[PDB]
Amino acid sequence: ERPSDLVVNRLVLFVVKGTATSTHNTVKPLILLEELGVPHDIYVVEKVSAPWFSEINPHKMVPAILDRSPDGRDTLRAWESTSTLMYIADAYDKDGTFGGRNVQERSEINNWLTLHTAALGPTAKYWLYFYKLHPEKLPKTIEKLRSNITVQYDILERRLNEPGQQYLALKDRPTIADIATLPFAMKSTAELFGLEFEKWPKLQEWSVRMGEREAVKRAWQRVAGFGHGEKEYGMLE
Amino acid sequence: SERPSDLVVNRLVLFVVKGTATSTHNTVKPLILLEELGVPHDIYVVEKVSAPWFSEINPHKMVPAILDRSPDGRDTLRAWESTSTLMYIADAYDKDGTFGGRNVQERSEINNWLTLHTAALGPTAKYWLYFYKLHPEKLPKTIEKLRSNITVQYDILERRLNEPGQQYLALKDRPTIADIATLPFAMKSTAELFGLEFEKWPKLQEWSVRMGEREAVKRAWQRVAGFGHGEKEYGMLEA
Ligand SMILES: N[C@@H](CCC(=O)N[C@@H](CS)C(=O)NCC(=O)O)C(=O)O
Ligand SMILES: N[C@@H](CCC(=O)N[C@@H](CS)C(=O)NCC(=O)O)C(=O)O
Repeated sequence: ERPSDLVVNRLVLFVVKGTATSTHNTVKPLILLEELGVPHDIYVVEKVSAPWFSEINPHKMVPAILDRSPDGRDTLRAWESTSTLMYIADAYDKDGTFGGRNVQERSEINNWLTLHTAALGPTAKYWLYFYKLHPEKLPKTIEKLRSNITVQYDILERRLNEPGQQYLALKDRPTIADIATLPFAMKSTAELFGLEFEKWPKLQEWSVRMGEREAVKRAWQRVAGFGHGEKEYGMLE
Repeated sequence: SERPSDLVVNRLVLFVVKGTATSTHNTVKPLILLEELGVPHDIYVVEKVSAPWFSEINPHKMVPAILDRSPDGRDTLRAWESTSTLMYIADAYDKDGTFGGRNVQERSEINNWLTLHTAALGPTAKYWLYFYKLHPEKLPKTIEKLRSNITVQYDILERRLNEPGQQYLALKDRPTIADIATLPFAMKSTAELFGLEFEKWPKLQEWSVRMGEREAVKRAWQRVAGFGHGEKEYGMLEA
């Protein structure tokens, strides 16, 4: 049984209470919702271990999405941050502004999106797990994961040093590849990993360029505040 | 840094390495979809993924990678990361959405189960193999935790395949690029390598056999094992 306040009249983005370490994945779909101006609700999950939530996301994490299918026949779900970006782009990015307009654009977008999904994303998550959450400290494992993060920054830096390559996938504009990468490739996160972000200057310039976008600013503000307003958990007003 | 003499792009070129039990579980993924769709393609066996010319194709310096002609045939494009090679082949060659998804509903579940593999089981399996075989020092506590995380991913797949009529991971009716991406890390041989009893996940085992019975999957496994063991060891294989 779902909570009484969980209804799907539009896209519902599932998040947790905003903290330094709880927002770096949930901010990704929120950035794209803000960029495209998609109507949406915010549901603050008290416990991702709740049986009702595992029916939405079997991996028992945020972000997750419930939405009405375009024909209204089904309730659709998206879970895994990369999948939430793919879903929003499919349903709402009509012109492929962030999803890609043609096979050539999508070939590069999917390369840099998947690189984050498979390499930096999971490496960063395992680094955080062993550094903070694992009952035993395994410094040899932590150091190897930190080393792997620097290799991923090296790859992103190489790409952004190519002539006229202002963004990761396309030269001209940011895509879901850029949105997926940003939260794990910015000064604050680099400092958490114990890295000097200035040692990747084109990657830092790129992170500031993305950070100056109004949709990205709004997304970061809102994800920090969720659960700290008038309502702590459930459907926000 | 100059491309080898025998590297030309007159059609889709799939970059692989010499076939072994632990060198084919990512390269087999695009090869399965190519065989399912009957896409014309060449095979290029890379001797050293560390070679500068190869890093210009895949900056992550791994297989699989693809070079192909653009739709209009005037330009060359690239796909790298196994999940990206599946998304590209589906975009360029699966116009009926048989494996890529025909509508927003289908693609929502395809992308959920494809991304779950790309983010969770795939990278966890890769880290497991790295610490087990490749890392200069054995870290058994790390290896054990990664092995435990694999069993959690198996539990999720088992739950999905226990749902009424859910014959495949994403769609009830047919396999998709989600199923193709998952199969190589969710079959008896790979489970045995991880030191797991695959029988503990009966619906997952039944699914792996159902996928394995497909003629395109049989052709992919037989071919990927042989790359680099034929009359030509490295470079562009003769079709
Ligand atoms: N692979 C997932 C990871 C998401 C993730 O790590 N979410 C955290 C943010 S706090 C979570 O749900 N953790 C809550 C918990 O398990 O306590 C993605 O990229 O979406
Ligand atoms: N995340 C990548 C991983 C691919 C991967 O692990 N590739 C290995 C398989 S052998 C590789 O290229 N190794 C080169 C070598 O050492 O021969 C994907 O899913 O495509």
